Amino acid sequence: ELTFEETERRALLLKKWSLYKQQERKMERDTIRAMLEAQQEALEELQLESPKLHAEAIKRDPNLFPFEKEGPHYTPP
Amino acid sequence: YKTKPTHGIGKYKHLIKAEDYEYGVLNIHLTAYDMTLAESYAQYVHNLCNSLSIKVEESYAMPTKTILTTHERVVQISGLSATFAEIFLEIIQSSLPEGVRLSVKEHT
Amino acid sequence: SPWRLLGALCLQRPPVVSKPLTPLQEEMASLLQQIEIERSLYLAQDLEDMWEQKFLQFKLGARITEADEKNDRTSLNRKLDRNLVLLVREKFGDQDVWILPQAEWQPGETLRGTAERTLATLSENNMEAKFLGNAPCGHYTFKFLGAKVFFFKALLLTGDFSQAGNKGHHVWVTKDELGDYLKPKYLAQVRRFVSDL
Amino acid sequence: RLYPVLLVKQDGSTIHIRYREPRRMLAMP
RNA sequence: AGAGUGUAGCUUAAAAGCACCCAACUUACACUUAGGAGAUUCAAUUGACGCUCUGA
Repeated sequence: ELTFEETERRALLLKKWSLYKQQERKMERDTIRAMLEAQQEALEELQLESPKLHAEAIKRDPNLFPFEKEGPHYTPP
Repeated sequence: YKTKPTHGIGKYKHLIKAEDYEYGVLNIHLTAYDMTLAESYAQYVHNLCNSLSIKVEESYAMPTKTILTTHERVVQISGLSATFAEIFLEIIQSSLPEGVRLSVKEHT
Repeated sequence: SPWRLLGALCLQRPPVVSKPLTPLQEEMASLLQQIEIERSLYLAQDLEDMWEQKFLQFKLGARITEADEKNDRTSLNRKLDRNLVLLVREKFGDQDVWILPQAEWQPGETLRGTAERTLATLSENNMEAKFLGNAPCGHYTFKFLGAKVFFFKALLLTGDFSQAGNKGHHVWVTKDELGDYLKPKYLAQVRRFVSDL
Repeated sequence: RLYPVLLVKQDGSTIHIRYREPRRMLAMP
């Protein structure tokens, strides 16, 4: 069983988390667009300043197939 | 009718598909101590994929293994651009919450 | 036209310690715990006491080794909750600007080779870095004779940053000190492709 | 019920886990 | 220094519709149901506050 005050607090928590993760997704998208357009303008400048390097800029590094990188922890070694 | 200008106005099957360096099939394996954490991260990565327009095929799981148990999840990915793969992987790296193991392994 | 070929590398040190939870996230944690208790489907005191004293006897490793230093910019452990970026003071014949670690490249060397060289050119250590692709992250062109600088990206797997008291001025900047140390617009815009998070 | 138990695999990296019977400290040998 | 200039992400929309986010059903996605947040840069068609481009 539950009361009215706790339900209202739950609704307020849901609203506040809505706002918080909305700002989170917004800032993530802003970073995505900013660095993507930075990379695109970098590629355009590279094409303009070097007609023989944009061909090799598009190729992918072949070492990404066995990619591996561990995440964060609490207490470092 | 065949002779009429409206011929084929009702055809639909051509609108249904029932079956330049790019990657192949990519498996992201997520092993985690928490069912809740693994499920939440799978949801997050799936949302990132379908917001970035990535063809996601499967989101299944491996059977549990006991030697405590570790829950395993799989995300299937296909379709990557040069900078797109970099941004996707770096976002995953920066959004890994706590003590989860990623993977970029392939099929088989 | 005579062109000054220059590359660079914006090294990224990932956070070993996750960011601490905000009070909003703590309230959400309490809410999810209580809904989990509601949704749950079914001498303990001695065991609980023994387990809590086992918790108490060992002291948890501090998540923040930053408040004690206040001056260890050269130390690799300046910050733990956020990304770190290498940044070494440079002095030119006609300029003296706090500049992201750069390098000179030749047409006989590719951009990946230049970045791999730069990995150990200025740090003289045994650091272990990892690259994603040939795609750069920022381009900035300043002329006096054309010139260009390519800010690339790499991720630190492990690092044996020996002789931390190097003769250089390597100061690890996360996000905030970038504007403080890099005044001109050609160098203060690094945050556009630096992962602010 | 699930509880936030701290776990360490081999090196001393405490991680919060939802685990039964709150141990508050786990260390894999 | 000059040009294009300007509705929340998009609109030959005029304060709207798509977009967008969580909550539940989903392994999951999706659907559905409940909710949430949003703008016409400042002064009188015009000038000046901000963005993009062209230079040093």
